[PDB]
Amino acid sequence: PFVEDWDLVQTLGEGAAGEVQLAVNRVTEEAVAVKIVDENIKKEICINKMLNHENVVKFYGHRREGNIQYLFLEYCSGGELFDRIEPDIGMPEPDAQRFFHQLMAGVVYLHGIGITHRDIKPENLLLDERDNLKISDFGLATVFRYNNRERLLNKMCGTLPYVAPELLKRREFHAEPVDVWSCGIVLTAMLAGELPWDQPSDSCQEYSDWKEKKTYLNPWKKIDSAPLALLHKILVENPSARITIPDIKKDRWYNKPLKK
Ligand SMILES: COc1cc2c(cc1Cn1ccnc1)Cc1c-2n[nH]c1-c1ccc(C#N)cc1
Repeated sequence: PFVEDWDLVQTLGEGAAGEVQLAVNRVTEEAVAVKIVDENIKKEICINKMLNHENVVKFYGHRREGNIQYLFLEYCSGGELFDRIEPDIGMPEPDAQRFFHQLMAGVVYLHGIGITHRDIKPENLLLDERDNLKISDFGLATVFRYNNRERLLNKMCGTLPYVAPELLKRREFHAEPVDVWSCGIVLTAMLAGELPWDQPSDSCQEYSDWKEKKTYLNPWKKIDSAPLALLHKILVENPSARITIPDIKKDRWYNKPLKK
């Protein structure tokens, strides 16, 4: 008895849909995160039911109590990756490499089952009790591969400082290079504690400086040559020339043994 009863003990986050609360089981004391949402929710639930990976936030189930949708998801006691990034500093390079390895494992998993996240950012990257990175929030996610047939995307979504330039310049684009680009912006943020530009467009001076290879400027001047050589391959404007994840796994810094 009472094993199905949950107590809402604290607010974890706030969003456009509603709120995220820490729920504790009355009998077992198990902790879960409950997403309270007042077509978009139906797709999020269907995508979440497909997921089963150690670097993806677990989905336990859903319950509709009237007009309110309750999504039962993994509680990650380490919090957001965002709070591990010290403004204008970043974090120790070995910590950033380990989180980047875990982020790649998660993204490889999603792309392998034909899912694109479309909003990778440190706010959506959570940490469990052992600081294992978990990809979260599949509210903007979509199926880009079905019956081994790829479909090109055209919808404008994500967060401007993390979006790939093809999203702003092209009518249609491949899904996988978009997620790779956002992972490169996350890596920049982890190693420099700042985002390189407001958006990836010619009108943006910081973006033009990068295309002109002015790496003597911030945030690039704070980043060591080995991770910076990887960022030069990820943050490539043409998505067809941008490095793919199998080639990121062969990168020199990606395979560099690091210890604080
Ligand atoms: C342990 O600290 C946290 C833990 C967690 C979050 C924020 C904090 C940070 N925090 C602590 C108190 N208020 C905010 C958000 C979250 C946490 N665990 N799980 C989730 C979460 C899970 C799924 C989704 C979705 N979609 C959104 C959030």
